[PDB]
Amino acid sequence: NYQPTPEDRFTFGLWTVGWQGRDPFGDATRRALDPVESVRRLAELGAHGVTFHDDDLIPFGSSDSEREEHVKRFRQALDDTGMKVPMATTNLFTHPVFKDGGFTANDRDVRRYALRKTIRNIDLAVELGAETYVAWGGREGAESGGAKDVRDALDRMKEAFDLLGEYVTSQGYDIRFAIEPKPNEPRGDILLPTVGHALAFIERLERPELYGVNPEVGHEQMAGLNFPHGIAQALWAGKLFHIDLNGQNGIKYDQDLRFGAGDLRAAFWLVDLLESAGYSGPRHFDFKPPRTEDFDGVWASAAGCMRNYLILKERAAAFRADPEVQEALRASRLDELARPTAADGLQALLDDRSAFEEFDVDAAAARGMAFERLDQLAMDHLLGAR
Amino acid sequence: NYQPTPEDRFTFGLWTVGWQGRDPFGDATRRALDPVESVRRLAELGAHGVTFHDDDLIPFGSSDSEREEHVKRFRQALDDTGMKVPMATTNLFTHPVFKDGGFTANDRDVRRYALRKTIRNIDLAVELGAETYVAWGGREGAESGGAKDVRDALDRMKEAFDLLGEYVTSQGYDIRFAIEPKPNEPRGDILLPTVGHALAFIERLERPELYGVNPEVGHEQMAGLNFPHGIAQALWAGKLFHIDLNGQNGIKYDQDLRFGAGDLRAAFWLVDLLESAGYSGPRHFDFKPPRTEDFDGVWASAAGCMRNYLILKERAAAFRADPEVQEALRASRLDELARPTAADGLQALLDDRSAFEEFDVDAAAARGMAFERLDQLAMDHLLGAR
Amino acid sequence: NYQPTPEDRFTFGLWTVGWQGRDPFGDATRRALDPVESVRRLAELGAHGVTFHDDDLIPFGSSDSEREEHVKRFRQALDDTGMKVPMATTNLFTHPVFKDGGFTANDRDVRRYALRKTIRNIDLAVELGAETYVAWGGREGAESGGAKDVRDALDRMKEAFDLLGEYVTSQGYDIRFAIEPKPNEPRGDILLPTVGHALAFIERLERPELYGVNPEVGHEQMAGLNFPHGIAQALWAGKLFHIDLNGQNGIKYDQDLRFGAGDLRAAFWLVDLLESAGYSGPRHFDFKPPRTEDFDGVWASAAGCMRNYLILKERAAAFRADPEVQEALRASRLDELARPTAADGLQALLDDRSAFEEFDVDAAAARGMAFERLDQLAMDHLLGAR
Amino acid sequence: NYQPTPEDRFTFGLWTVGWQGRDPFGDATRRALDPVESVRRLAELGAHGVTFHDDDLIPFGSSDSEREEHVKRFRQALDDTGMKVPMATTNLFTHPVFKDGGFTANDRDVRRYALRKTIRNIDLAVELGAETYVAWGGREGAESGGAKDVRDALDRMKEAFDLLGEYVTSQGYDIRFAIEPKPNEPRGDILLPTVGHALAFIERLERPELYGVNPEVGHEQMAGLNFPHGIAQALWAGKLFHIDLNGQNGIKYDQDLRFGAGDLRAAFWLVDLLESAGYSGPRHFDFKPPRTEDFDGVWASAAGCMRNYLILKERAAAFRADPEVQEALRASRLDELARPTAADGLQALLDDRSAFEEFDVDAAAARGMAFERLDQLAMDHLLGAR
Repeated sequence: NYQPTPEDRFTFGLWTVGWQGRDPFGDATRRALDPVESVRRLAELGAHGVTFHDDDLIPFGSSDSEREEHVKRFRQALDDTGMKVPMATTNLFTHPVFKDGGFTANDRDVRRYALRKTIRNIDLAVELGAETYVAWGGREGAESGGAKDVRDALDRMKEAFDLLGEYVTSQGYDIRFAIEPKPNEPRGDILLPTVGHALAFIERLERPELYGVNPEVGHEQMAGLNFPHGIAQALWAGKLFHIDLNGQNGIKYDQDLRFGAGDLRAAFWLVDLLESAGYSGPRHFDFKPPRTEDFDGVWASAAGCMRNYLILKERAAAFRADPEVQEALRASRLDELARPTAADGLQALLDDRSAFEEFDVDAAAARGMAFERLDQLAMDHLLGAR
Repeated sequence: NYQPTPEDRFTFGLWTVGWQGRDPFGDATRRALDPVESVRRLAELGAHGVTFHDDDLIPFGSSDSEREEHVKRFRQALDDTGMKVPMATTNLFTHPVFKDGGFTANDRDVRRYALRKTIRNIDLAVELGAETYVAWGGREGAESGGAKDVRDALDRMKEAFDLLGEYVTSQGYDIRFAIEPKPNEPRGDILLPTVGHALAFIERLERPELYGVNPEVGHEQMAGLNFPHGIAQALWAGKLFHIDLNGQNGIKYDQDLRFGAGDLRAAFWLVDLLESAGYSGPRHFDFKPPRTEDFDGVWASAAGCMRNYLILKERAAAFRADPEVQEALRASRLDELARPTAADGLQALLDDRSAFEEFDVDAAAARGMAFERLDQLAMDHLLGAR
Repeated sequence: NYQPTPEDRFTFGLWTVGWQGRDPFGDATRRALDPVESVRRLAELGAHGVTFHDDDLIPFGSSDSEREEHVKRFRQALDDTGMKVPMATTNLFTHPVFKDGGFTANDRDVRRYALRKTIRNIDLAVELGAETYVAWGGREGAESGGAKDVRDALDRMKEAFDLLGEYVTSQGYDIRFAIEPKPNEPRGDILLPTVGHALAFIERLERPELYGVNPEVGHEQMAGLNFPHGIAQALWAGKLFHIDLNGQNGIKYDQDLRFGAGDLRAAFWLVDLLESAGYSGPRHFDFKPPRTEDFDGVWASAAGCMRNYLILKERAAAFRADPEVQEALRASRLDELARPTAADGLQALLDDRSAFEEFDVDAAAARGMAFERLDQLAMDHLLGAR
Repeated sequence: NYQPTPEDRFTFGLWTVGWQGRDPFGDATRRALDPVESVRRLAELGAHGVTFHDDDLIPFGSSDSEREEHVKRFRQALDDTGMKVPMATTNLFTHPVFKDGGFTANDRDVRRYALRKTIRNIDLAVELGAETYVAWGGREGAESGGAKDVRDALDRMKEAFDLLGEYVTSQGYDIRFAIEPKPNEPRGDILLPTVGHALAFIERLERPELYGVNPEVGHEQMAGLNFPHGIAQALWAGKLFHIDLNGQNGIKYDQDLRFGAGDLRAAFWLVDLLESAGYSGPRHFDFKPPRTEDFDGVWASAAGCMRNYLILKERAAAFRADPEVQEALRASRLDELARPTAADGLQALLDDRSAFEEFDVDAAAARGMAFERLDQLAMDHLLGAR
């Protein structure tokens, strides 16, 4: 019954199950978790792998020798379990030095430090086998309009990502970058606030082929946007390098609920899209077990993430396989949407009286779309009520 | 006393001051305006020009004699007043035939009709002098997840815009296209919901140089986004072809308040940005005088749009000219933000011990950013307490 | 399979299935529906009854004779089907005379007219057997801060509802009032914007026992609030006289989706609460079949409303009946929440060292709440995956 | 030059200027402030007084010697400066023991401990001169629908507040309670989420005269609500015991910006309302200097709160005094709104043919409301263009 296996490619950040529960108005409720324990317990739950910020694995300010010992212990646990590390990222948001940003800090010396800290961890990520290096610019932005010249900040952002691309190209690394957009929190407004803005920015990088997006369910929903629609545009662009799964109740603080909570119908359509499109990347959960929970609740919440994905996968597959649903899709002309509008070309369209002078507007306007019957078939499938 | 004149390039849609007050819960409160009267009244208020949807000028279904008569009357008003027509657009949203979209309707015959209706109005727009042709895909989208395959819809949208670019290129027209993003309303979710999504889409068109964005204040605010930040990204990309100005109180239905209402501070930072950057396009008001108003109130509301822009322009200019503000900008290191992070190059950065091995993290972290003093100077200037 | 029956007390407004599809940016897509047809078709679907605004049943401006004929036809259809009319309301929002409100219009003559129009329809509602008279003040409010003195408007609101209470008391009618709060749309902000504000206002009426609330799913979700939580406070207060069911995707324009769409998990917890608490009033659907639909889609959407309520009722009943769920509720101490905190009294609490001086804060802080396991049992039940 | 003085009754929480900058994504950026220093600095800026949570003054877990020493130092600072303490509150949200609430924790022993912690601090508040005791139930609520039975929780909340009212009555204290509503954060949904819900709850307490509200600008705006409208309802009910002033950009995480930031127009209408109505309580700033700031920025931010209130007070006074505004208010019939609708009584209204049979609906509907001219006069005054 909806048991995950490592072939499902479910992954978790060390900082997810390891979140000690410190929140905007509260102290930690759980003791710290050894990454070695997280690797072992996630393996037992059926996960494929784990991910990390540099500072999750190596305490900030560690000597080279302490750093080697921390990585060695972690690698031993990976070797013992067969767990993978498909993605890594840099923490450029917790330390006070990054209070005005890393790559777009107004202070130039901070921008240079942020790049050096990142480059060091790209090397570590490559040693551990990561295929994707995520950048979440949580401190890039402003609370007030005068504090940040956004055109200059975008220049600095581009410069930073261009330098990082030069680094991985010069080193011959087979790792690619994924930009994680977020609209706000912790800054009043964050730069590159949605999947759209990030995709647009990537097209102006010197080596755009090296960069994609890492969209997160909750982040897009914090702007009230349709997450499956945004994922569709990322897939259409060839840029869905990674994805972050969790739950969110619309427009409020970043909740990081387990996947399936929040907007359940959006989670269904998301899984339908990922599976139909053949997305082959990690299904990464960037969530936080609520601080009400003890460690039994931590592992229950992590298990729930994977369970809900697998239930939704089954229901979406049943929906698509149902001949009654296929009939409803045809009745609603979803198949016709895939036909080119004018493969006959511009001149033929202009010459086609059936497209204007002889187009029966009122007859076309009278055609029902049959979308409600289609959506109720989807609801029936989601709820197992067919 | 903040009197607008045609040099200010303020423009209005016929459908703005001409809105009869119908809403989904309410019947019209004002009689219809003759476009000729709107042109004359707007000219008397100091406007530079007007804009139109095809259906605002030419009643839908008009014979070619009626269409000719309507255009001649409108042209005569333009000739009498000296009013310009810098922009036009197609109504692909009011008539029931467009209830599932124009360019991305599931029905192919509707997609072709939408293109032919647009092409006809591009010709008229060019005749009347428009430099920009706006596309607002208000019916492109869905209420339910199964109703629209967004990857197929993006293919159809690209095909449509590619054909339009072929048309203008083949005719030798100088006009360019501006895509108007909106996140929702009237569809549950609209395709290309933000400036970012539209900018990203444009980069995948066959002739991207022919396309930019027409962002609207209220649209981006309906997603909770920072409108000046989005305009900055459009300017950074070279894609701010046109702009729609109005007011909105954050995340709720599309209010179309007069410019300056809604988020007043955001309006200040917007005007500062447009004026600083040297934006030279129309300052177009896409707003609706509330239906509480008679026609005296319609013209007061239109005059208020321009008045508020001019007051804000003065305050932003005073802010930037103030020596105390120039000092505060230096204190907050806005000058450092404009400097390249690493013009010495990647290898020099990697070899620079001051950027990592010898970087004093705690000394850097102790530096205040002085953003609050800067913002209070901005507040003082906005409110005329400076 | 989830077939509704009239004993389920499902009701629909004439204006729901009869919505012709005119929306903020679009003309009607469907012809008008005869109320007699709506009564017959809703009866065939298993509905219990219908509801009406005065102007839905009797065209505004009808003579007494036309009014009698319209009501007679409608009553004949009710008599032929056994359908009931449990609720009625006044349209004080469509006609331009109400553009600044009915009961709180700034113009005093309009306020008096609004009351007379309402009183006439209370008489009709009583003739048709309505137990609840709903008041939705959709035009009560403002777009700008100077337009409406809210303290004076609340005085006028109270005066109006007090007069209506005097009327029903003097006539000896066994009908009660239900105030429908909404936060915005069509006004920029509406007076009494949530269930809370309406409950608070009712307590200051002269005859509070005559007044309750008619909360609507989407209305509370347009403020981002938790609809089941608000319903719980209404039930706690003894004030849930009626309820309006539909769907809404969080904070945007009022979508009026069919019940079950929008926030599906919130719909589950709502049905769980209504059924557990023993709510015995109508389950009224105030929804609009989307304008994409023909009349087959209208009736499908209406059927879907009832179907989704019944599926959710089954899943919530299964959840509560599951001994594993009951065990999880006890593990999370939901039963302990029902114990009085200090039925021993204030003095005993102050004297109880176990409540302060000997309270082991760290032992209590270490107790997990087990809420995630409980919520995953709820998810499993909702999706039929137990 | 808008200098605050103690006559203005501006107050600040120790936790405001004392916020060290920790957020869920970030470590502290400022060292801890001695409350004695905060009292002295706030006095130098012109503040009237300070407020505190128990835990801000007395480190949690302090012995009675340490508690005594801390209170004496604080009192000495109050005596030295003349600063008052008009309000105090209990911290029932930071410590992990409160992770499921204080008064509505599922565990009864926690509910009793929360009450005892509150009662102890009521005694201290009264000793230091507080007239208002605030309760912000930041942990009362849930992330999931099964975790909290809201009807039982409201019973427990009423029981707690009833006991507190018995305590103050039994001791003969003059202090009154003010409930601070908030819709979410740190819980997914908080109980009593808005001013309306809190006002409604108070009416069901045993001694309702002892309880009012402490609304906070940002809290109501986090639900998209109109804060001046909510304050008007609290004033109408006689329940505005205290008020918390800050800034917020609509629906997103709790930003706690300085007052005047966020929604500037709403701040103008708020100050107009408080001053017009003769509100005589503290003007309390519950804000956080952003973590980008050093201590010079902390004091600049605090000074800016008061400066912005005073500028707005001047502009609102100028608006109301302007003869042109008095004319515009008459043109918009704000005077008619203050007149009773039907002081002649129900029977006279029913018998008045001018209110119905002879009411000229279309003549009434033709009247403009002149709200746009009125609002532009308000804008002109706010911006000092008048």
